[PDB]
Amino acid sequence: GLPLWMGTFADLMSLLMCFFVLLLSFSEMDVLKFKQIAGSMKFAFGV
Amino acid sequence: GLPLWMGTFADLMSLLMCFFVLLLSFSEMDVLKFKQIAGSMKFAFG
Amino acid sequence: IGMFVDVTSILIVVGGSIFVVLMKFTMGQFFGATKIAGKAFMFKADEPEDLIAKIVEMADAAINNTFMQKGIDLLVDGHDADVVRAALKKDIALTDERHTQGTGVFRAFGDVAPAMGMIGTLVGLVAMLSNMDDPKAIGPAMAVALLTTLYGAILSNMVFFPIADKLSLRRDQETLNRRLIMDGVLAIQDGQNPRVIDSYLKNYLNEGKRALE
Amino acid sequence: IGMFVDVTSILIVVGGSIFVVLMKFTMGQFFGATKIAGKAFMFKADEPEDLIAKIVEMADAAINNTFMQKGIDLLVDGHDADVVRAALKKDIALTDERHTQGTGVFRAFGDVAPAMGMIGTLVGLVAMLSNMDDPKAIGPAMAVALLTTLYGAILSNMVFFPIADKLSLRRDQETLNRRLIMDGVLAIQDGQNPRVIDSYLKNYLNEGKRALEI
Amino acid sequence: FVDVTSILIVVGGSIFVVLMKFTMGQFFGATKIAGKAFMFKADEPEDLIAKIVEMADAAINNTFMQKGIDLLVDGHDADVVRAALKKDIALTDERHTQGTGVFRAFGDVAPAMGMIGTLVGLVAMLSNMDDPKAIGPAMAVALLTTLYGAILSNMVFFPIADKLSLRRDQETLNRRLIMDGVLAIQDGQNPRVIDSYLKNYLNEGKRALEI
Amino acid sequence: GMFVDVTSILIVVGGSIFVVLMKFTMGQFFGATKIAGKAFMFKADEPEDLIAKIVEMADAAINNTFMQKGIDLLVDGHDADVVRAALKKDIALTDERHTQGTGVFRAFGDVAPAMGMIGTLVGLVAMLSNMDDPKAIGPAMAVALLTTLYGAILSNMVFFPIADKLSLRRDQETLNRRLIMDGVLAIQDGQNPRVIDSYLKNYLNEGKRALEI
Amino acid sequence: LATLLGLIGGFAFVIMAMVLGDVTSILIVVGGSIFVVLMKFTMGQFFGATKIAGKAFMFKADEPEDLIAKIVEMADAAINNTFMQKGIDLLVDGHDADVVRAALKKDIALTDERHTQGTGVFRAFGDVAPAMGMIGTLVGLVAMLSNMDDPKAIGPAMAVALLTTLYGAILSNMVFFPIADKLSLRRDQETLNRRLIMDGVLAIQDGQNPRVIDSYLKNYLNEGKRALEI
Ligand code: NA
Ligand code: NA
Repeated sequence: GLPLWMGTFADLMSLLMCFFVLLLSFSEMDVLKFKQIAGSMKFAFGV
Repeated sequence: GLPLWMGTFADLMSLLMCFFVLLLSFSEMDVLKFKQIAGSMKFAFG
Repeated sequence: IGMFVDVTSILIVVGGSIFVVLMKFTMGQFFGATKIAGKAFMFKADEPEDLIAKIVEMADAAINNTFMQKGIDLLVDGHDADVVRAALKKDIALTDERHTQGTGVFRAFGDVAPAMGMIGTLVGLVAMLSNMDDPKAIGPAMAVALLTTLYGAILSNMVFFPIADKLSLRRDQETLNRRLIMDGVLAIQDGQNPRVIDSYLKNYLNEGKRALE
Repeated sequence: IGMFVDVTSILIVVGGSIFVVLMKFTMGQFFGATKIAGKAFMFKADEPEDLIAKIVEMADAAINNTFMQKGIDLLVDGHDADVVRAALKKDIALTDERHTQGTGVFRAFGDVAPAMGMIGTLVGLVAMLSNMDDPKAIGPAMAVALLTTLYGAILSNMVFFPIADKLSLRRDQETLNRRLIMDGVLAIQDGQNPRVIDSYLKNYLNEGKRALEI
Repeated sequence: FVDVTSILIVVGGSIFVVLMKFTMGQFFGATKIAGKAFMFKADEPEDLIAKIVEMADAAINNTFMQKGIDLLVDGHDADVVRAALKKDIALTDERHTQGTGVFRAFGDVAPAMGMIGTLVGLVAMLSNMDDPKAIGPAMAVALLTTLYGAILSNMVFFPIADKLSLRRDQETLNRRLIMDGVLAIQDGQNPRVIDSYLKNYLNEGKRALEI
Repeated sequence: GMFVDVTSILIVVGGSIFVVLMKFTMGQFFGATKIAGKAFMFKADEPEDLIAKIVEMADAAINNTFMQKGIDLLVDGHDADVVRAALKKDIALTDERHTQGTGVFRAFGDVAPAMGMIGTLVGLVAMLSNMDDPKAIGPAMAVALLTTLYGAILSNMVFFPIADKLSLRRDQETLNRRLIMDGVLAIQDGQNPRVIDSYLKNYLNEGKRALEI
Repeated sequence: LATLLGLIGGFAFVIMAMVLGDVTSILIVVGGSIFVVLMKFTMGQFFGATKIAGKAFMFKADEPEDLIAKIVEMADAAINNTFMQKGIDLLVDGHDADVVRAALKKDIALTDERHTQGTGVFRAFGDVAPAMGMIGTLVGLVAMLSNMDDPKAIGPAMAVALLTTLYGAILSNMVFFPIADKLSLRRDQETLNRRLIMDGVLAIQDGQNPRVIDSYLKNYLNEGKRALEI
């Protein structure tokens, strides 16, 4: 079976993700930052 | 042990956390809303 | 609100764990497990070395321990070997049974605590996400979720599982001590040499976890 | 209130759990398990100490428990000791197997509920992601996914598994009560005094789970 | 949602791993036994008991019962027919257990391939970030992989394995009842006592609830 | 570009290798690799072919290492005890070797997803710590995602299927060696070809092969 | 290829170590793990397990081939190894075969129990480390949320709390569990060596033929995990 602490790990991961959803609920998108992120991720994945 | 659905849940949850961190990396947060949220958290936690 | 969140989280975790466990064990069973845990935590087990010394002391002549007192009472009543051996084995099995049931009760608590933590986290997260436009509600919901997860983890890993492990360790120690008393009483009834039985009982001192030399 | 109620989510969880469980249990077996749970929850088992007093109460003379009712009925009809022993042991085995099957049904339900919660939260996440141009109004969309997961967790941990655990506890209480009546019924047929049986009837009263009480 | 590529990925990965575990002939046999357990119905024990009682009164549709009768007619002792029937029962039990194992293996391998497919889709999307508005919907199709695996791991493969195990238990009960009837027939025992003995098998390890 | 791929491969593969080398020595790992390579590029001898060969020698009285050992041991050792003991010893050696190889690959497949999770956590920590450098979060997400993907692929598509194939090869080799041992015993006892041919029929449809019939 | 595997394993361990090191985050994990572990094992038992692990990691076990060579040397005749010297002294002082067998079996069982206890202690540590890392992460999250002042600090501080969780994993899968596995391997190696020594001592005392006992020793060498190396 799974480790006994995997339930708490899923709990923590969900808690963190929902905190990030809350943070994004009042966020504002930036286009230049998005372009920089896209370029960096293209560089990272060898494209 | 624990049922494997818990492991699938944990993997999916960590995946979603990673992508949401990516989303918020290039997002700008409102400062007034952030101050309100911080005050609410501070009052809730003591 | 600040104390309301703590009260709600403690209620969720502890009340859910208690409700789930009481459907598995009777309230008398739960109180017996609590009593045996308190006994194993507030009392030190008798050293097998002192038991060996006392046993060879009475063997040379041929009593704070209750099992030893019962064995001596059985021996002094002129009973045959089979009856006394069966009675001592029955007492050993009874003690093993109580300790195993207490370990099971606290293990049940241990696996139920994180489930209640997960349930409270899901409740708090749903309340936060639905009430996004009300800042006064996202705070207490986040606090309830985080604190219920933290309380579940702390109770499962630092309270209930270590208590179950301590109960199992005390069960092993009590089983070893009672087996030592049984062997000493059987040797006294047989009337063997004190040195031979002393060596045979000292052979027990390297059994299991006692390998700390 | 309305944030914890969703028709589609509860539909997914309950329909999936029922559909998967019916792949192993017919509808009649499921209804028998539900009847078992209702009997075990709405009724309490007779006290074993109260059973012993009642058995010896009718011994010198020579009624609420149906098992002892059957026992005294066969005693009045005067069957042999073998017939009574076989009938009572068959009834005991039937009750034990029936309770075990009810426990298995509810354990299967509790095992399959959180898997359907995971499936429903995956569906909700897909629905949320197909409609997110910007991450602003995704709170109430994640609400329904976490709601399906919450339904699965609550049903598994606080409804189905406790019922399966209560059914195991009832079986142990029933088994002890069944054995006490069987031994008591045999004593009446033999013709023994009320006091001799009481010496050995209470020897194994604290058996298994009950060992913690003493 | 519906995506041919995602279901193809999940099915192909699960098939590849199972073909690493079992062989193609074993997989086909498991599919055949699952189809026979689904589209057909096992004979009720009551009908079997009635047929054996009728045969005892006079002294045939089930293949096991036909084999038992054919072994009984040609002057064969109890030991040989008992051994043959036990061998047939063991073979049927082994076939059903193997089918259960194949479908269980499919069940535990489906969600891993769902996760692998969704991760591959995520990497492919992150390596081609062009429009922000298409970042959200993208995981949808990627997540369509994982969901499928979960569904296949909880609504198809594991239910089929459980149905196969239930059919295995039912066939074991029916064949044991037929064997007991045959052993009673060769003994020439009275119809009423053997009827009672066979009805004593009605409250088996799963039928007690319906009583 | 290369840095993040090399870092993910480092984390996953190197962690798996380090843990397994802690478990198994390098020579044992190379033996397991040899066993897997032999089981992947060499079809197991068909049992029907073995039965045909056995009845061919039985009627009269190569191309198989166990058969060569059997004939060489029969041509000198007249007693059946030594030959049976040697054949059983070889069977047990092959079974143990295949079991050890399966254990090695199962250990690899168990440890890989742990390294994937560790890499995900490392990438998450880096991404959260920077959160303002575009050139720093691209590599971090690459590391996290690629560690998870590599762990899943290695555990579910490489190591576990290799262990399962090794188990299948162990079963096939055990059945073939049992058939050869039974044929050697029959040719020692001078049994009729027909009775042994019928006696190996239940040997044929054993376990996995029962589905084909 | 052995050098390549050793180098890649060492490099993975090194990069995980520099990821580990930072001082407080590991301190919480180790303190919680120690506190929970000491409810099952005393302080003396914990130090005994640590000593056993250190001995197994620093020192190397004697090769069974050298043991066979020494055994056959003494068998044909009629030692730095402690167990071999003890057996030689026991058989040369004058005793029955049963006494020597009992003493050697008692020592073998003692070593087996010691290594099993060490393995159990380190497996308990590996089981309890991730939970304590997670608890530290949750405490850090609570502190961060109750001291929430700057959005720019939401990211980094979060990464600090999650750091604790990472350490737990890095300690569970790469320190404690490998140590327990190495302890099990050392237990198997020492059990094989001591069984070989006992068989050789019995053969020398009983005056058995050197060839048959040598073949017996090879048969002993050709089993266990050692089968993969042949
Ligand atoms: Na992503
Ligand atoms: Na990931």
